[PDB]
Amino acid sequence: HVNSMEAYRIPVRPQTSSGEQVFGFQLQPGHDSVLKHTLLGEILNYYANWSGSMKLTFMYCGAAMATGKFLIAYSPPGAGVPGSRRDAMLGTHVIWDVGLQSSCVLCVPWISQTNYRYVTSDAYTDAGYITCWYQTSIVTPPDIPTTSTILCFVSACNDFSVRLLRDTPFITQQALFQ
Amino acid sequence: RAVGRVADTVASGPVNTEQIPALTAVETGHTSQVVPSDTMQTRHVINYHTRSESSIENFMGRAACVYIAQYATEKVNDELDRYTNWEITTRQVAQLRRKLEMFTYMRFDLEITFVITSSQRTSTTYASDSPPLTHQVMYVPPGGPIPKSYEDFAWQTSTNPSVFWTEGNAPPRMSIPFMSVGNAYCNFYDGWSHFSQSGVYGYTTLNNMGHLYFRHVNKSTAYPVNSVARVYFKPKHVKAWVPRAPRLCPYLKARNVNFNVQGVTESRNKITLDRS
Amino acid sequence: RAVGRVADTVASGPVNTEQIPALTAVETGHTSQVVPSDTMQTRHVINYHTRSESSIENFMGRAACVYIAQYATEKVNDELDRYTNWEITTRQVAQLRRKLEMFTYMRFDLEITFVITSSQRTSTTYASDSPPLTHQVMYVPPGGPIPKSYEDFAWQTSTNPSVFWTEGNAPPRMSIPFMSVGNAYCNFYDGWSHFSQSGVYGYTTLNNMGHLYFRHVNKSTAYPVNSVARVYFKPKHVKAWVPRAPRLCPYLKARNVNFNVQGVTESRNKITLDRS
Amino acid sequence: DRVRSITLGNSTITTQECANVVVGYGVWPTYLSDHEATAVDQPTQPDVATCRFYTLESVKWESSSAGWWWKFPEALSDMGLFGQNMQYHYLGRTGYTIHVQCNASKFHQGCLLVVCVPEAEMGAATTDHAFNHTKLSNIGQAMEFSAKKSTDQTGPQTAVHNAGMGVAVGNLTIFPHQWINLRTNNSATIVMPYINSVPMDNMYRHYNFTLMVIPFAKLEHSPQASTYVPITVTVAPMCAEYNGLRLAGHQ
Amino acid sequence: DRVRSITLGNSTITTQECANVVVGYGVWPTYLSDHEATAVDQPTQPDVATCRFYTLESVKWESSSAGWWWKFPEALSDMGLFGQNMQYHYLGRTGYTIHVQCNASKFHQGCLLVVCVPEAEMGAATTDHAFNHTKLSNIGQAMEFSAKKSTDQTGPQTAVHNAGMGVAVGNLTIFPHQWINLRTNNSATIVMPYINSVPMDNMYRHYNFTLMVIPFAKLEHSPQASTYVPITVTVAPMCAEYNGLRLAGHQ
Amino acid sequence: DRVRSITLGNSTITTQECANVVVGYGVWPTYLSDHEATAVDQPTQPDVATCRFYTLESVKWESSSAGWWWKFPEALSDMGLFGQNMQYHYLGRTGYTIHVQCNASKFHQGCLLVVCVPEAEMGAATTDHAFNHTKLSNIGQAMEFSAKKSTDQTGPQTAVHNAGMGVAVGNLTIFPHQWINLRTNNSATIVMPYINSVPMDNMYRHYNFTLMVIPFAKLEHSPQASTYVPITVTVAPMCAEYNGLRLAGHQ
Amino acid sequence: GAQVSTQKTGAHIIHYTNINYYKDSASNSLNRQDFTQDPSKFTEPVKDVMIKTLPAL
Amino acid sequence: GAQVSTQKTGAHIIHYTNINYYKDSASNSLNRQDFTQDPSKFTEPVKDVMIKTLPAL
Ligand SMILES: CCCCCCCCCCCCC/C=C/[C@H](O)[C@H](N)CO
Ligand SMILES: CCCCCCCCCCCCC/C=C/[C@H](O)[C@H](N)CO
Repeated sequence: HVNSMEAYRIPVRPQTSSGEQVFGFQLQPGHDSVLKHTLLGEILNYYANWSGSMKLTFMYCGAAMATGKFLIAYSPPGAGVPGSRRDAMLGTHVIWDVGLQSSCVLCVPWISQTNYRYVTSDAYTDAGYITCWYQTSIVTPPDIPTTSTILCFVSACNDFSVRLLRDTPFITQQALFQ
Repeated sequence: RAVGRVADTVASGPVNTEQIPALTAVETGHTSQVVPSDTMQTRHVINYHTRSESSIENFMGRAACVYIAQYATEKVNDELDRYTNWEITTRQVAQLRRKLEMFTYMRFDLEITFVITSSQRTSTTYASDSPPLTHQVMYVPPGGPIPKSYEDFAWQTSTNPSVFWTEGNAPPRMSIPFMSVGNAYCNFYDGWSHFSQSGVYGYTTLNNMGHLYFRHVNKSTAYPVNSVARVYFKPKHVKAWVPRAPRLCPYLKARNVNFNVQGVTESRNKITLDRS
Repeated sequence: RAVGRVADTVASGPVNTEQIPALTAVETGHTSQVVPSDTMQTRHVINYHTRSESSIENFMGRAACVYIAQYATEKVNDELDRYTNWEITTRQVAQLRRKLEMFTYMRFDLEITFVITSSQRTSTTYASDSPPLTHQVMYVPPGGPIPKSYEDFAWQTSTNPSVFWTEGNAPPRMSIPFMSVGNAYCNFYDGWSHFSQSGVYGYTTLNNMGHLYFRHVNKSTAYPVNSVARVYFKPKHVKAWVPRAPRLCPYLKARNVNFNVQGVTESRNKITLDRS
Repeated sequence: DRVRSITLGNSTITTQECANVVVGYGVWPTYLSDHEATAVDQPTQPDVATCRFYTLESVKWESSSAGWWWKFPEALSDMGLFGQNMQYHYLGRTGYTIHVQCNASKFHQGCLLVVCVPEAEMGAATTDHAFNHTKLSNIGQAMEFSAKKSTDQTGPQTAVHNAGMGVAVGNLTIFPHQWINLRTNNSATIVMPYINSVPMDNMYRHYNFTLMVIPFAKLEHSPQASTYVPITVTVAPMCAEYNGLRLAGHQ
Repeated sequence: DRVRSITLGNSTITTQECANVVVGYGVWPTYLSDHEATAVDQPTQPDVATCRFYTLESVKWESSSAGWWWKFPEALSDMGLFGQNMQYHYLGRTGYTIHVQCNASKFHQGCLLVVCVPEAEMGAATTDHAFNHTKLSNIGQAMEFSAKKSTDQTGPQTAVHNAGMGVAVGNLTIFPHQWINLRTNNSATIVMPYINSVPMDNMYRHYNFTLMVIPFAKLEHSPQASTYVPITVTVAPMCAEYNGLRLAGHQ
Repeated sequence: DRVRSITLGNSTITTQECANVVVGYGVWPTYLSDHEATAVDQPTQPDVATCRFYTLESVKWESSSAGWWWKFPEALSDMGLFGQNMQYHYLGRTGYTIHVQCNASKFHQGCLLVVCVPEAEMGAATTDHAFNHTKLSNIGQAMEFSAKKSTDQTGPQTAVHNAGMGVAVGNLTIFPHQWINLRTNNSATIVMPYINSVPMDNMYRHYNFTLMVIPFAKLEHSPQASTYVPITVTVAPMCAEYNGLRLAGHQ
Repeated sequence: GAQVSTQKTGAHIIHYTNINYYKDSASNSLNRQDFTQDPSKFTEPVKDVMIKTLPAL
Repeated sequence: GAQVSTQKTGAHIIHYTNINYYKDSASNSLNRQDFTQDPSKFTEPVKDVMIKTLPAL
């Protein structure tokens, strides 16, 4: 899916039972494969330390007649991954009601014991997990396609800072370009 | 609060309002300015962090090797000749090229530093006694008379800027002002060189910076010696405009932006996480 | 009286009092503040002595060798390779390690100085003539692209801090600020790296300072030359907290505090003294 | 307006079609006053670790669904540190922010009454017989009504038109309520204060209020629309305080 | 609000579901200042015969559409007196009002990124080979991306996830952009200023910016809805001025 | 004087032969300041349900006893709501009131050092081998030293004269300490502040300090006196606060 | 012509002196201490102002 | 920006000058002449004050 536009398209559909998971990834904005080639992720790979809160914006790209609720949760890294929507309702979360405003922002707060986390990941400065769950369902009228699309956007907040310049582990060369 | 210092977060309590800071519209082109104080209860934190390392002068102001020039005290062929040259460019190395190509137009002064090192060529004998080698790095502006050989008259450098350096001392260094005939250095040029939309496509037509000629000013050695001169560019007094997307694909050539098609990121096996 | 100057003793005469400065209680955790003026008759002495040498900046502010790095101009194996590296740590040498481990948390700026020396490897012949050797000491921050070989692209050092030094001159020296992601350098960490109390026990999980890569930037020599680079750390602007007990036992490893059990002090034959 | 954002602790509720907020009997929840207390020891007030949103399991709404009920504070007996504070304390006291949410479409139709009934003491299905407590309410399970009468030998009378209390189900609109009409309404939020005849109480031997969700107009739609609509209940405690610390209960 | 009216010259654009207007880098287009000019001759400024709206041909949006690009000012080379002034002058300078418009229904779904990329220098499909200029952009034709890679011997690399520039297509949101989400958005208007490193330039040998229109969420609908949705691009020059009058070009 | 009363929460300690109170490094425990915090979310502070006295199991003091150690906050992992708040939170921060108590007689003799060592990182008994965490400290069990060296393949080096840290045991009197001399002293109370290089920390992967109790003069008495003397440790958290609420840990 | 400026120090003898030696301003050192910024050209470049609390549409 | 300070001399032409050359405070020399101290955190860290002349218990 990485060799097409299918990589950006988070699929949702009407469900048979509620509380299933939509997606999930570790909050490693310079090391995780989901976030390290984004525009925020590429700047952080020039640096060794990062600090601050982040903004995950979501965008429902389905039909205007389709409704839905979602729970997007952030978990601090102590207990492990949340295993259900009951496990995810205990951390920092937001319930998003899909309506006339197509977008919602989950603000990931800086909950750390150090003032800086590392860009290349380690176990001392682990930042936690981001998961999304069906709060209710997708309910549509007839004559509408089943699968819809959600787009996820990342950006930094106004308390974000980076530190300790380095070379990025993304560009390589074996000889001089002639 | 000082310039360059990040913002504090304010103490926020519970809400039940008709205000909706979490709900927005990406379709407007607008990035939402949501603070953690808007969507959850926070405490008052006095943040003392600074954006020092992230400035354009601090991100760019480190010297990076841009060319490795090779020349000898005895000619093998015209690649290992007595002298060599280099058309001045920033696109042959990949580390500095990716940093400059994050912007469309830049405007900076330069510091050029040379790390020249010699080595004795492989021979059947090495036992000699030679005086210390001295090198010349002459800059030729675009359109000047270039050295066509060793022992040339063009190395008289009466109006071209030259530098001389004996091995053993500190590395040579000079400063270069902003040299473009426009108002900024163009990292990208979406166009052609001829008015009929033909010729050369790309940024190559906007790069006329001249050549840099290297030699040994010593006449001879007892046994041949190969030299290598590394060229280090550090940009200072940097302005930059129109920030570009970072490059995904590695480079193939120095005069093109040509690439091989690659995926947008590295993969994983499924879209969820599955533990407790 | 100036700051750092010791106290004078006051003239005291005979006493017959209900006061008892000699009698105290160790059970309270209190160290008694008894002066010689309290238990015997003294004279007035104006003490001019100072506690200059005993300051934390003066006790720590001397450069100590922390690593000996070896690399050659011709590879024998990957231990005597063209290049070498060192994970930055203070625990491989015992003199600086015992001085730092008198405190639990410290916070200092650094001075790193290199004493690089070369020597000609044992051969059947040595009669050559080589240009002066130049070395590179590139610092790689935690998570950067490391040199996988000689002739690597990662030695282009466009954003990593590098230094270049020709043999014969003064030793190279740079200054390093306080680099921890916490508020102090932890000399000790009583814990684990994973939340399940497993993985790595000790201070190793709180030491992510990066690597230090060494090479010869000269391409070749006529006969192979072995180099040795000594790394010297001098801490400056030092703060320190929670003073530790000094270590009795010698060290065994660099990543542990593991020891062999030893007695508390050296012995003697009896508990008394027996002459006149 | 139709938009509303409720933030409690580290949790946020957003709604784009909100009717309004019903606040109790006109009273906002608050902590107990000094001139109304009885216990003398200092209370504990975990302000954000307990007064946050806790969501329950969804229930499938069908055409033949009669309704569901939840009894509180026993519905949140295992929900984080709200459940850990109930076990270690003899007394407790809290108000709630109940948020019921159900979206369908512009092509569905239905209406749900959402009442909060204080002291909804239920009768027995088989009379002259006392019933079990796990039939009244499990720990977070939605106990559900029936369309006809119940003949359970140890359960409540779950006929929905009598509402389990021997009253008319149409007269429940004196208790604090909203409606979720699928034509216009997406969710329904009720803020309940603390209602009791004593200032604090034990949170195990007493169900302080019961949340009922009852379809008055049943769910019907075309067969080619989405046949599954869930009803999720998200409840936040408010100004929760506790007294009487001892060992973990609850017998 | 969602309504907006843009009037330039003898032409008007009306929109009933407008998101907003994105204005460039926060800069409105204007004429060149006296302390920034280089050429000495008097410029010509046809204020209403050139700074009017010029609409291009529609493109059919399908489910398997990868995207389209237009390169400017070469996209308007024959559009009235804007095209006649390019031929007779050596230098030119202008900002634009790009207006992309696509309506479907409340029963369709899709999303289009509409970016304006300054100096969108494209690589070659077959490398070690220079490409033709008519494959980069014809005079008003929409040059279109592909879902997979291109093996054209004299064309650009039209794989859409690399955007022709060797970058990630997801990172194009630093350039001035909007989105057309069919759920909520009808059109998208971008006002671009003049972006160049020189104050005026030749309008034939240089593509100053490239307008890309890329489906991020693809178009899907029921088969019994309208299977044809077009995407029309209407572009107005703004504060266009010219210098260096000679014979008609453009070689 | 020799009398002292310490009241924290719903618990009181009385002592009739008190030496004094040792307060840390001269610092009383307090809550984190706004100019020193890093996390942005609101902390939770259960003031009396957590900052109360929790007593551990007694240890039998013998003539051949080498000593015992407890590692904190892992020694109170299951002690009421202090243990429930550790499981639900990523970060925590607290100071302590350690109270060690041991009475014998006017006919017994002995002396115990009671040290609080911050970051008492212990070496391995069998070297070139990493040890298990349950040998360092169980949940409330007193881990005990030995008179001679340990040859445990996965345990710490429990020889008491090296104190597990490779140092001289006589030099532990720089850490905050008291002595229990049975001739004069009944108990020993130490108030520790929060000592760490970070303002908050995780309370599972890190032992912040270790309480050691070491007989310097061994217990000896007549055989016709009481042959059993216990040593009880009562610890109260102080100004405990938490951050990072998520599901119950602790992996 | 000495410019005494403030050194880069942390937060909880702090000055340096600079003399310019050459007659060209391109010969000068780097401007390390200039941390000015305004990100509203990129993050919020819309014509009508968009308040956070109000609905965007 | 010259800081003239007192040199380390004995007890029974005594000043030095310092110019800071670099823009970072970590580039500065050592703080050799700071002899402040207070040992009551370790030697007498008890809650109630203990006068020497009075009995400790
Ligand atoms: C022997 C003395 C040598 C003196 C060296 C003078 C050479 C420097 C003069 C030209 C400087 C060109 C600077 C290059 C800038 C880049 O090409 C732009 N980023 C791209 O346009
Ligand atoms: C070629 C240029 C070399 C530049 C050298 C930069 C290397 C220094 C950066 C890291 C400094 C780490 C300082 C180490 C502190 C100790 O580990 C602490 N006492 C223990 O945590």
